Parts: sequence; structure tokens; C-alpha cells
Amino acid sequence: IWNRREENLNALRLGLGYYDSDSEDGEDDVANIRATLEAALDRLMASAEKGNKLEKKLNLHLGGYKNRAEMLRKKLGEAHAALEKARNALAGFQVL
Amino acid sequence: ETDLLPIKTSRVVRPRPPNFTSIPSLLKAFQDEWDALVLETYTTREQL
Amino acid sequence: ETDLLPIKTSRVVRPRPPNFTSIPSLLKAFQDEWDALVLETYTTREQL
Amino acid sequence: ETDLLPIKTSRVVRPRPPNFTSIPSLLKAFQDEWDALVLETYTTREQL
Amino acid sequence: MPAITTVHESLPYIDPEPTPEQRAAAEALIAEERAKVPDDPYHALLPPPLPPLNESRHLTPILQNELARLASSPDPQAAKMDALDFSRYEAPEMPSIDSSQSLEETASQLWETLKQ
Repeated sequence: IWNRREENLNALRLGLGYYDSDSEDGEDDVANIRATLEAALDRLMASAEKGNKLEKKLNLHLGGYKNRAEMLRKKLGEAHAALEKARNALAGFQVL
Repeated sequence: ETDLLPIKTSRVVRPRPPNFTSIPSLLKAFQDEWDALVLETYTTREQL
Repeated sequence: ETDLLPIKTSRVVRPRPPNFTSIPSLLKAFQDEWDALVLETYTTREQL
Repeated sequence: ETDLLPIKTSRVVRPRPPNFTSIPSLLKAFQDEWDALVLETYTTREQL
Repeated sequence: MPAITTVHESLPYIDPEPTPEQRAAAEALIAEERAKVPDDPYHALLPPPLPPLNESRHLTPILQNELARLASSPDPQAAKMDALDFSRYEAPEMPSIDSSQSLEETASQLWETLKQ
């Protein structure tokens, strides 16, 4: 019965609590969908503002750690390149 | 360790579609699948 | 009668066909592509 | 099967960046990493 | 590893360093020798050639297509792949439903906006 309800009615329509079985009018369903969309937009805006504030705080906390990690990675890459060059030079020096 | 037993069988070959022969098309397909899964999870939460 | 155990099926989730659009299949394909690219890059690096 | 010894130790956990905390950001980072890997492979082949 | 077995009578820690004029004369002599003796592409000192995209077993067809696309770009270092749909993750604005719009079309647009 639940599968038939979710197949006949849409999954998004069944998720919305304003989609009643006796509400066959498109205008009432459109108004309910518009109200739900406005509420979802307000909730998403509030969540986006909170996430932006949290991300700004986290970036201000961890920017130094990120910069230190980037500098260490660059130094490690330069050291690996120098190690490869030194290994080649050592092999050539042994042959010579 | 005891009640769960593995099954030793041949691997089922998934037919790769011809659209999934490039990095951008496969990335778009994966993004669409992830968006569909996220929408399905949100709809399941709202329905619950 | 004793060593053979039957397999039961649960219909809690919808039946997903084993296509190329599955999230786990896409992850496995991406991992295989990364492994092949890594092997090619390792061979090229050894030659270089 | 015989000469390969697995290593039993803990798993290294990468530090999650504050910017890499969203699915679209993760997808963009994955696309950038794949493009960088392809460019590195092409440059390695040309250098070889 | 090196494979050169040629022996040259040089002791640079004991012998004097060649002059820039002497180095130029030696370079001219080597150039004259290379002009006299043509280069051999099938020399044993040269390494084996790199296999092509089709010859490589590790190179996938998707990888070959991506490599061809990168090579076709005039700046392969600056070549970038196409970005995903970032507008789908953007903030969904309120849809403007006109009075001439159908009820079913407006309902479908509202449902799509609600899903986004």
C-alpha cells in the first residue's frame, strides 16, 4: 500500500504534509508548494549564513596550519628533486 | 567473524556505457548520482 | 540439508540495476583508473 | 601469495581542510586533481 | 643504471683543466667527427622507445582520449576540464509564475524549485 502510494503520488508530493488525498485542486497545491518553498528558502539562507560564519571562524583558526603544511609540502618536493639529482650525480661520479 | 560468511563467486561485469568514456561525462554522471542520492535522502527524512 | 544454507531477500530498498551510474561502481571505476594512471606514470618515471 | 607480507598498523588520517567540507567542493577538488594528474602524465611523457 | 663502457684517458683531479679556447677546439673537433660519422638511430646506447597510447597496456581509452584532448589544446599546462554544474548547488530564487502560465507547468516549476 505504501509502495502504491509512493508510485501513484510523487515522492516529493508524499513527503510534503500539505498534499492531502482530497486536495485535487491545483491552486491549493500550488499555494502549499509555494509556502513550503519559501520556508525551505528561508531555512537554507539561515543555514548558509551559519555555515559561512563557521567556515570564516575555522579559516581564521587554521590558516597558519594550512600555510605551514603547504610550505612543508613544497620543501619536501624540492628535497625529493634534489635527492633525485644527487642520486644521478653519485651514479655518474662512481662510473667516472 | 562467525555469523557472517563471505561468498566466493566470479565478479559480475558491469556494462560500461559509451557515454562514460571521458572524465567530464563520468564526473557529470557521478555528480548527478550524488545529487539524486542526496535528494532521495532528504525526501526520505521529510517523509519520515 | 545441513551444509547448504538458503539466501533470503529483503525489500527494504528499491531494486537498483547494476548499471554504470551506481555510486560504488563509479568509485570502483575511478579507483581502477587512478591505479592504471599510477602504473603508467610509474613506468614512465622509471624510464625517465 | 608467499613473498608479500602485509603490514598491520594504524591508518593515517588526513587533516580535512575547512574549504573541503562540501560535496560540490569535493567534486571540484577531484576534477582539479584529475586534470593535474593528466597534465603531469603528459608532461612526464614529453620530458621522457 | 649507466651502460657506457667507453674509457677515456682523463684524470681531471690530476690533469690541468682545459682552456675555453681548448674547449672550443675540442667541441669543433667533436662536431667535425659527428659530421664525418653519421648518427645511427639503431645504436645500442640509445634506450628503447616509449610505447604509444595504443601500445601502452596501462593507458585506458578514456585516458588516451583525455591525453589527446590535452595535446590538442595550445596550452596543455593551462588546459582545464569543463566544470560541473555549480548553478545546481546555488541558491534557488523564487520563481516568477506569470498569469498565462498553466497550473501544471507552475506546479512542476514549484516542485523543481522545492527539490533544488
